[PDB]
Amino acid sequence: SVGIVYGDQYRQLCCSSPKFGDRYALVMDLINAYKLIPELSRVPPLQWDSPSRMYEAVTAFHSTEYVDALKKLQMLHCEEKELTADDELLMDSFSLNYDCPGFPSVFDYSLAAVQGSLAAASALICRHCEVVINWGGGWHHAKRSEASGFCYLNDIVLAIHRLVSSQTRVLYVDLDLHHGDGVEEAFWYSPRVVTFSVHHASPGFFPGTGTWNLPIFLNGAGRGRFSAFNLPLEEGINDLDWSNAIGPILDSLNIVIQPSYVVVQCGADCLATDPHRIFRLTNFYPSLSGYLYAIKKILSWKVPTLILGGGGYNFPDTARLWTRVTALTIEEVKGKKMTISPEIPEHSYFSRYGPDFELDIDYFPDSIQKHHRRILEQLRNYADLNKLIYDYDQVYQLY
Ligand SMILES: COc1ccc(C(=O)NO)cc1NC(=O)c1cccc2c1oc1ccccc12
Ligand SMILES: [K+]
Ligand SMILES: [K+]
Ligand SMILES: [Zn+2]
Repeated sequence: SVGIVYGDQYRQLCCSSPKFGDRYALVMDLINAYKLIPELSRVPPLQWDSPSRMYEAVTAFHSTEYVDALKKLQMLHCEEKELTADDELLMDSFSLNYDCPGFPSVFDYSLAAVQGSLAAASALICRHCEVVINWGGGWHHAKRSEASGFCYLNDIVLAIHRLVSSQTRVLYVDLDLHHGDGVEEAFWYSPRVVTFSVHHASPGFFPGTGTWNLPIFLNGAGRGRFSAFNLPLEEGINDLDWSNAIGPILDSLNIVIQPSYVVVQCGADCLATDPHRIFRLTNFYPSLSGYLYAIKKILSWKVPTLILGGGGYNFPDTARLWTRVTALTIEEVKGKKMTISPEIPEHSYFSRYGPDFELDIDYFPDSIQKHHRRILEQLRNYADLNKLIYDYDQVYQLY
């Protein structure tokens, strides 16, 4: 079955942040308005037996002192008094400032995403679900002891850690507009978790990594050498060119790695209508949405898959995309046609989809060959280092 993470308190917490507001409510209510919820298995967020057990789970990646600081930041923001100078310095030492500010629910908000993605991994591990969706997760920038890019706790790293510890190999695919640096870093030294981010990169663009570093392309270290893959793309790319750019890479990674699990971050900020206005992807499902192309390809592998959210700052259009991803996942996994009306159905958030109230977003639509050569060589290097068996020419012919 296809699972999806939600719940009443989960929804409230996922809607409690200043940056993402009620986006999660729009997403889930649009899925509900399209009558998809009866087709999906509800996966409840993980809850713990004690504070100690919760800390044990979160500090499988994050440092104790960072988790302590994140909890204190929440406590301080539930009081009226300003922070002391010492507490400002403490928060600064963990980058709990600027684009990762405090707010009254910052710890509960960030922990909720972890609860959802851990429960999603568990539902895959016990084979209750073949795919699980968590549109409240995907916070790929958070580091062991540092908040980054409004990511406070890295739910992805923790879910992947649960999957590998369940030989197990995980393929991580990051479709967000931004480089998946936190996940890449967490598994930099591990050959068992292969990470692949496609993203925009350019001078001064956040977070700065996932591209040439004379410049060299770093790709992992130690026994994780060659295990971190990146495809940086110039601005303006459309559905077809993005699809042709990542399609052969995805198929090649699946053939060589033969993953036990796939984890996909599906940040919606590549949409042409995202306020970043960098890429020109759509949610169209006949030009075919690059997102839907990638998800369909990944699901064709019949590997247990975790699908996560991430960025996406046009909330109605993020809901438009992720509703289409959710329907596609049902169709591909269950073989059951999901007919989705081109008009937004009436529901509590209907007014957010004006003026036209349609499901399609409102949009009128060499370098990559060099990257393909580089990535194919890295994959050969990864397979050689890890003594993996594979037909080099069947993979080469994909490109
Ligand atoms: C450092 O920035 C990021 C780092 C990481 C990510 C990300 O998605 N990671 O995967 C995103 C940004 N910046 C923005 O989200 C942003 C970008 C443009 C406009 C807005 C933005 O937020 C807004 C909130 C309210 C109103 C407007 C906006
Ligand atoms: K990405
Ligand atoms: K790795
Ligand atoms: Zn992003």
